[PDB]
Amino acid sequence: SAVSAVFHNLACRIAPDYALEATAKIIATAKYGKELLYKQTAISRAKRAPYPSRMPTGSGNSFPNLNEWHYFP
Amino acid sequence: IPSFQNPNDWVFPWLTQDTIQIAEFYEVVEKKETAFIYQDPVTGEPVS
Repeated sequence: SAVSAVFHNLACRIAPDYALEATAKIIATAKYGKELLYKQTAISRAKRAPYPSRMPTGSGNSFPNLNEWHYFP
Repeated sequence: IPSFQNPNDWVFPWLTQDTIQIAEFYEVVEKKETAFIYQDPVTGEPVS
């Protein structure tokens, strides 16, 4: 699936060497293609960072056996 | 230098040098008794 992205981005970069510039379809597919390759990565990197230095340990919690959640959990 | 198992927290927002523990247990036995009647020679009154 990574094939369908790359050869558009590659054909754009070697184009000024040949005194050419890529057409509208090549630059559009190049950007949309590389975005779909990064699509799975940006989903997996999503999730909130651990709780701050000051966070309650709660009393709705049942037997946490700890006071303070610092960067402990 | 006895212990129980520590009743106290193990989180320890402070730590005292010695807090060593001993448990006083209470068990029940009825035992009871009977008789043992005496007199009082001081100013009368028998059947004490």
